[PDB]
Amino acid sequence: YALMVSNYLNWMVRNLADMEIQLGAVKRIHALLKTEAESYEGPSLIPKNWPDQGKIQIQNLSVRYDSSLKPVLKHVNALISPGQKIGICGRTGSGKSSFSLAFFRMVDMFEGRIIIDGIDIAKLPLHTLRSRLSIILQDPVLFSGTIRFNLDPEKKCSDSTLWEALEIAQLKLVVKALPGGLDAIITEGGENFSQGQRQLFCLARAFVRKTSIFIMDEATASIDMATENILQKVVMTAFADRTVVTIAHRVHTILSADLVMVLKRGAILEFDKPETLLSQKDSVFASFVR
Amino acid sequence: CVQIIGGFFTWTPDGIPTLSNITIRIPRGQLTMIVGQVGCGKSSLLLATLGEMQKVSGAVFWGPVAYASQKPWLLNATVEENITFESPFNKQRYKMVIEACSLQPDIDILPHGDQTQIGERGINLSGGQRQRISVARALYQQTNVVFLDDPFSALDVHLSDHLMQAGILELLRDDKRTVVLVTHKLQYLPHADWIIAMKDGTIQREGTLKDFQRSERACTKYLSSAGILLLSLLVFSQLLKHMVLVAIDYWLAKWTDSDQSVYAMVFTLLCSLGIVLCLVTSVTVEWTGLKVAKRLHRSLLNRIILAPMRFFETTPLGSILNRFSSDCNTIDQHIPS
Ligand SMILES: Nc1ncnc2c1ncn2[C@@H]1O[C@H](COP(=O)(O)OP(=O)(O)O)[C@@H](O)[C@H]1O
Ligand SMILES: Nc1ncnc2c1ncn2[C@@H]1O[C@H](COP(=O)(O)OP(=O)(O)O)[C@@H](O)[C@H]1O
Ligand SMILES: [Mg+2]
Ligand SMILES: [Mg+2]
Repeated sequence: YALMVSNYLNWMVRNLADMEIQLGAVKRIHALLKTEAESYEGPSLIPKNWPDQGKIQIQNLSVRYDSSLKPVLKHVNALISPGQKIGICGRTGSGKSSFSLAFFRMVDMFEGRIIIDGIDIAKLPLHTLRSRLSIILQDPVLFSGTIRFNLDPEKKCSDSTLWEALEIAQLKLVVKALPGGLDAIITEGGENFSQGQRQLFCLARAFVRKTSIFIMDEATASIDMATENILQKVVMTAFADRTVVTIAHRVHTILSADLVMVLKRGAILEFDKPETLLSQKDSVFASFVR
Repeated sequence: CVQIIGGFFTWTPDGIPTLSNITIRIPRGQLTMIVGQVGCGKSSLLLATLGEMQKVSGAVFWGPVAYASQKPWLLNATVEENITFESPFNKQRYKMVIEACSLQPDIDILPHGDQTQIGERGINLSGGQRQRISVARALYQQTNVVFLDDPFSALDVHLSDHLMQAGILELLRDDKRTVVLVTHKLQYLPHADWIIAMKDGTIQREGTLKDFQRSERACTKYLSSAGILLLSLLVFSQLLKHMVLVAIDYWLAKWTDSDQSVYAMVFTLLCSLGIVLCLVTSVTVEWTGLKVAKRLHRSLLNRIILAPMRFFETTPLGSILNRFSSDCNTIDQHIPS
């Protein structure tokens, strides 16, 4: 036993050090587990189908990214009639992307009321709120796989549906020119598609989602103006019976809309008539910019 | 001047090409706007001109060239470092590049007025901030030719106007450098000297403007996930096996230096007891390891899924992923043995 333990002593010390290192590993896992405070979703309005009427209204809205930090929005008040195209404009840091993120309850320090057809989050969990709208971002992401997986991960669409969705999104010709049309292998980003094509694929997600409300945060970011004008005309003729709220740094797109609101340093202001909204400002914020 | 005669290249050792019969001359001290539809080899022309893609058949001539790509990137460093890029500092040069890029107010708004440690890929930065920082890097460096791959995507009208007026027309054109800028706006066309129209990988027309317009709390939950019944059986079986092992050797020692059949039966019984108990120990240990592995992974993924976006932006993602992979691999393959 002495000759045995004279070796198993060092062996045992080494094994104990190894266990200590691995247990510190487990400890960092357990420390990672319990952060991310619940922020979880938690049935009277669910049983009734989500209304097609796109009438919405935000009263006295503010927003703060981090708790106890500077406010991003301040005294936000706006209303939107059913089935009408809504335009928003503003400089950098004005709060347009913040407006969109707060429309989805992605910013956890908002104050005010967001009513959608006499319906708000007072009786609805977050899932039915994630299924009620559609959103296109300025930051186009595309995960690897096939074109069917990027266009519809639920795999609940017919091939003619996606072909029509691509022919409407001005993307059919560049899809037909690839091996395995709807089954070409996509890599994460890469050069299989330029920035504009990724934007178009996000637009195609929006097309196939078939919701009642649309959010469009700079679909003009990386698309040529010549193709962008006709693309916006086709996307307006396609989504006629649903509300669309756009934020584009292109002047003409803002011009084509009826109800346009300009975000200010912290606040907004709405205007409707194209001939009245351009001379009421004394031709400062919407005319000379055009 | 940057010269190209007979452009021809594709993105493989063999395949149908996208670069076909490109001829272009770029005299120094001159602005050149490349324009065209989406997917017309504009960035590809930029990269082939960059020598990063040597053409199959064609001649190209022009050095260390500054360049801001279409998808910007940041280094694990400070802002000043991302804009210097190994070059020595300069009192007026750095301040001019900053005050031309529409970047000083936002930089001063940051938590650290400067030298803020830019997170991995720039998560704690906004969309336009990273683009302005990449353009500042490519604009601060000393070189002849500068390629700008749509430096106006994530900017508004007013910031784009100020940046194009200050850096491109006043600061760049000062030293009479060469600028190749590829974008699509209205203000830039009347300012540049050459215009290059691309379509399906081919140059539609070519030349200057006038000729173009005249042309046609850690081990507790671990042991709980292991199971209060399984680890207990593990420890019990281990202790029992070792008691048997020491006892048989002590009995054999007291017998050897000497009811012989009695000892023979005792020895034969203990030699089977030992193997039974040890086999049980090993089986139990492996079972425990597997259970810990899978319960921990299932908990981890559904803890990450139920997280708010503030937590995802705040946390460095490299730490999350490396902790994930390294810890899970250690638990799966190093913890049992
Ligand atoms: N994820 C974030 N964390 C902290 N502050 C943010 C975040 N996103 C935006 N902000 C702040 O909000 C202000 C404007 O919001 P933003 O939505 O980015 O406007 P815009 O869309 O015009 O760029 C900026 O001053 C910015 O610092
Ligand atoms: N590495 C690559 N692999 C495959 N195809 C590529 C690669 N790089 C470019 N292409 C193709 O060539 C075209 C290059 O387009 P690009 O010049 O980047 O458009 P834009 O400049 O408007 O963003 C794209 O249509 C793309 O399909
Ligand atoms: Mg934004
Ligand atoms: Mg490009």
